[PDB]
Amino acid sequence: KYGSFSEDSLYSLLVAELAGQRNRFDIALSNYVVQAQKTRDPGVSERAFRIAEYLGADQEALDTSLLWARSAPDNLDAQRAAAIQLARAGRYEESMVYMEKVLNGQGD
Amino acid sequence: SAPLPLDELRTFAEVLDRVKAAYVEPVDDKTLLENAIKGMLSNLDPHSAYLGPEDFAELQESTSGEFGGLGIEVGSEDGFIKVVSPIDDTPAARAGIQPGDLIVQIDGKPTKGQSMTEAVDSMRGKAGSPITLTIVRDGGRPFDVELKRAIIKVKSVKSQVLEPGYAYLRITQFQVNTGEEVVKALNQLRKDNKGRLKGLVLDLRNNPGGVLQSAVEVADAFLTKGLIVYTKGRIANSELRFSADPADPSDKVPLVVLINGGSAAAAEIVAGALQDQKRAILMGTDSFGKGSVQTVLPLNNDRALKLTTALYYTPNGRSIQAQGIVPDIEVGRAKVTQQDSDYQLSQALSLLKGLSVTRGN
Amino acid sequence: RAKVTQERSSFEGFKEADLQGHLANGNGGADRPTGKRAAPSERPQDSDYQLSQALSLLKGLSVTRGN
Amino acid sequence: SAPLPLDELRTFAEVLDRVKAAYVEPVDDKTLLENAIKGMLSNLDPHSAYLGPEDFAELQESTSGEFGGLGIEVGSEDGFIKVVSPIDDTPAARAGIQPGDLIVQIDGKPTKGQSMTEAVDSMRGKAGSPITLTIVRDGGRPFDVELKRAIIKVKSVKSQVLEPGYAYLRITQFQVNTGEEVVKALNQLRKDNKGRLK
Repeated sequence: KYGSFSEDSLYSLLVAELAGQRNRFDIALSNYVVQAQKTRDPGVSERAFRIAEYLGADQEALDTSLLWARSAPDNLDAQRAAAIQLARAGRYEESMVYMEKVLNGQGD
Repeated sequence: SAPLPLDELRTFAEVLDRVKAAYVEPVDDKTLLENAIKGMLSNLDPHSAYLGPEDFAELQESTSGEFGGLGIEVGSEDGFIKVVSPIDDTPAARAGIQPGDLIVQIDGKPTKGQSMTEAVDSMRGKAGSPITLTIVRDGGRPFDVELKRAIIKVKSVKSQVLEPGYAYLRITQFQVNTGEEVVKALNQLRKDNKGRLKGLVLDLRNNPGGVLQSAVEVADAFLTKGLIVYTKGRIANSELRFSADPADPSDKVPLVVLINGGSAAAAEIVAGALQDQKRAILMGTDSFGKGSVQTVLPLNNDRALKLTTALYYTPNGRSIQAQGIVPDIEVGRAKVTQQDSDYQLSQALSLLKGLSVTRGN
Repeated sequence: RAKVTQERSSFEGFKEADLQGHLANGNGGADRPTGKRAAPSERPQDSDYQLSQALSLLKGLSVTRGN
Repeated sequence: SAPLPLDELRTFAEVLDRVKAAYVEPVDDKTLLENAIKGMLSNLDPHSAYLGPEDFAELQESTSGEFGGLGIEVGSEDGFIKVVSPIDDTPAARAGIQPGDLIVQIDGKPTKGQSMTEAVDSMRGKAGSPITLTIVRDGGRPFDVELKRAIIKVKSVKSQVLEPGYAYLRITQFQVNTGEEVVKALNQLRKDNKGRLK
C-alpha cells in the first residue's frame, strides 16, 4: 500500500517540510525538487510541483510537472499540469498527447 | 531565523532507518511516524498526550456525554454483575427496570465470563440500534426486554438536604452544561426550601476536572464580585482573564467546600476562586495541586492532540501547580465514636450549623 | 463528649509533584512532595471531639468573617 | 512500485511546529526530536530504548563494583511495570513479592509513564539503603512494602539428596559461572549415589 522511506530521502523530505514551515521556502523547494527527481514518486513530485508553483519558479515547476506526469500519467491533473507547463515552455506535441488523454477522460 | 538543526534531523532519520530494519516484525513507516508523534507529545509534560482517531471520541464523551445508551449503570463487584440504580430520564427506567435486576443473557451472550469493560461496550452503542436482553428477576421466569439506544444526558450535579435549612451539593465531573445544572440545582433548592436556606455544603471530593469554562461559570454562580481565575501562557491568545459577574443566585449563603486529594484541575479552580475571595471555607485534605489549562487543537484525520497550553493563577497570584491549595480547616477522614456516616460531611454540617447559629440568629 | 480516632491510608494519591517531569510552579516556591506524615506527639485537638469542634468552628468563623 | 506516505511526514512536521508554538515553555526542537525518538522506540517495543551518549558510556561499565540491587526482575506489560521474578535469596524475596506482582509506585513515585529501563535504574540504589514500593496483586488493594537494599549474591546452583537415588537440583539464576557449576554439582551427586540416580 505504502512504500518505505529511504533514509536519505526521509531526512531530506523532513528537513524540507520543516524549512517550508519556517518560511525559508528556498531550501524546502530545492530539497523537494531534488528528492522528487531522486525518487520519481507521484505524491512527492506533486507536492514539489505545488511548492514550485507557490514560489512562482518556472524551470523547477517545469521539471516537477514533467516528473509528475511521467511518474503518474494516469492522473488527469498531472496531464493538465504538464500540458499547460510545456505549452508555456513551447513544445506542443506532448501537450497534444496530454490533451488526447484528457479527452479520453471526462475533461475539456 | 536560525538555521534548522541538521544534526537532530540526521540522527532522527538514522534511528528510524535502523529501527525499520533491525526490528523483528514488519513495521509500516506510518506506524513509526505515529509513534514518534506520540513520543514527542506524551514525554513533554505528564498531562499532555496525543489522541488517536478513537480516544478523541472518548474525550468528547467525558467532557459532555450526549451518548446513545439505555441509561443503566452496571457495576462489577466480587466478579458479579449488578445494577446500582437505573439512570433517571431514560427508556430503561420507563421500562420498569429496577435496581438489582440481574441480566442473565446480553443479546444471547451470558453475563458469566464477561468483564466489566466488555459488558459496558456491549451495552453502549449507536443510538437507535435495537438490543435484546434476557433478564431473571428474583429467580423468576426469564423475560426478554427489547430496548432502543437513545441519546441520554448523564447527571453532573446531585444534592440531598441533610436537614431543613442545610443543603448538600455534589459535583462529580465538570461538563459543558455543568454551570446550567448547578444554577438549576440552586433554583430547585431555593424553591423546595421556601427560598431561604441556612447553609450549603459543597462536595468536590474526588472530582478530577473538566472544561475550564464551566468551572468559571460555577464560580460566577457562587461568587458575585472580583476576578475568578486568569491564565498565563507563552502564546498571547492563551491568556484570558475571567471575572465573576454581579448576577448571583447564591444569596450570600454561608458555604463550606470540601477539597479532597482527587480534586485536580477544575474543582481546584473553583476552590481557589472561592478561598481567595474570602467567600467560603475550604476543608479536607491537600488537593492534587495541578495547574494546567489545555486546548485540544483540531487536526486532520480526526486525531486532535492535547497540549498544556497555559497555566492558571489564583486571584491573589498564587500558583496552584505542584503546590495545591491547603484547606483552612484541615479535617482528615477518621472515625468518631462516643450525614453521620460520612465523617467529613458530618464535620462540615456541624461547623456550618454552628457558624449559622453563632451569628445572624 | 467523644474521641476521634485518626486513621491512616496505606496507599496515598500521588500529588502532581510526583509525576515525572512536573512543571515548575508559577510562583517558583518550593514543591510539596508526598512525604510520609507521622506527628511525634498527637495534637490535643485530635483527641477530644469537643475541642476539635471548637477549634474548627473558630477557624471557620475567622476565615469567613474576613478578619 | 508503491507511493511514499509523504502525508505522514507532513503531519509529523505540522505537529512538531504546532507543539513548539503552543507549548508553555520555550522548547528547542532538539528536545522535541529526542522525545519523538524516545517515545517511538518505547511505544513500538516495551523493552527497547534509545540510550544516549552519556548513558551509553554509563552503560558500558557499572558506576560502582559494590553497587547493590534489590533483586526483582521486571518486564513491561500493557504499559505497566510487572514483576517477572523475585530472584531467590534477596531482600525482596523475603518480603511477599511474588511473580505477577504489579509495581505501581517506586520510592513514592508513579512509574506508569516511564520506561522500563528508567524504572529499573530508579529501583537500583546504594547497598544497605531503604526503599519503598507499591504492589497490586490480582487487582487487589495497592499496598506499600518497604525493603532494604543489599548486594545480591546469586549462589549459582543449589543441590541436595532427597532419596537414595532421587536428587534435586535448583537453578536460582543463570549467571556466567553456572554454565559449568551444574556439571560439577552433578558429579558430586553421581559420586554420592554409586554413579546412578533414579
